[PDB]
Amino acid sequence: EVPIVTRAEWNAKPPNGAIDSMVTPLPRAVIAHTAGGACADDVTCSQHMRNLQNFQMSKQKFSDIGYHYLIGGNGKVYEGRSPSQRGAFAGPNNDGSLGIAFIGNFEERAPNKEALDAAKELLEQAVKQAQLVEGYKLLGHRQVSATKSPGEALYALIQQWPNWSEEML
Repeated sequence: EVPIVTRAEWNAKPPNGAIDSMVTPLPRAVIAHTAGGACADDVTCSQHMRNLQNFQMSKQKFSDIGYHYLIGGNGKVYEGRSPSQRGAFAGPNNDGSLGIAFIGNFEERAPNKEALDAAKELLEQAVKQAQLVEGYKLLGHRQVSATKSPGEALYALIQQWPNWSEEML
């Protein structure tokens, strides 16, 4: 199990705009990075969460922060969209996908061990909670969207995780 910093606990805004529904448990999990600054304490990670939500809602015009979960460099998992709400990270490939973004840019260095542990524990938890199917496909963001996300270093790691699938969408 892994604790979740709920939307209220990071002082999220509610969505502004409808979000399409998805049927859980979801067949796929998609690992992204936010590509921005890293965060290393509870104050900055919480602030990065609000800043990302505000940027995506205000500039990208998403209905909400685009991911279901985000993982700070402090090792904490922050709640985004509900798993039964379609994410906004992969356009036509949003369907059936649990989006988990590591906060930071992991092109050249890996996330902190605490963040990686948190992600593995989160996947296990998502399966146990019927958010994610047991026989899930684990994908990097780059396999479903034209992007470098989740960054070379993080992508190399997730390819080694259970259920990583080589499919390119």
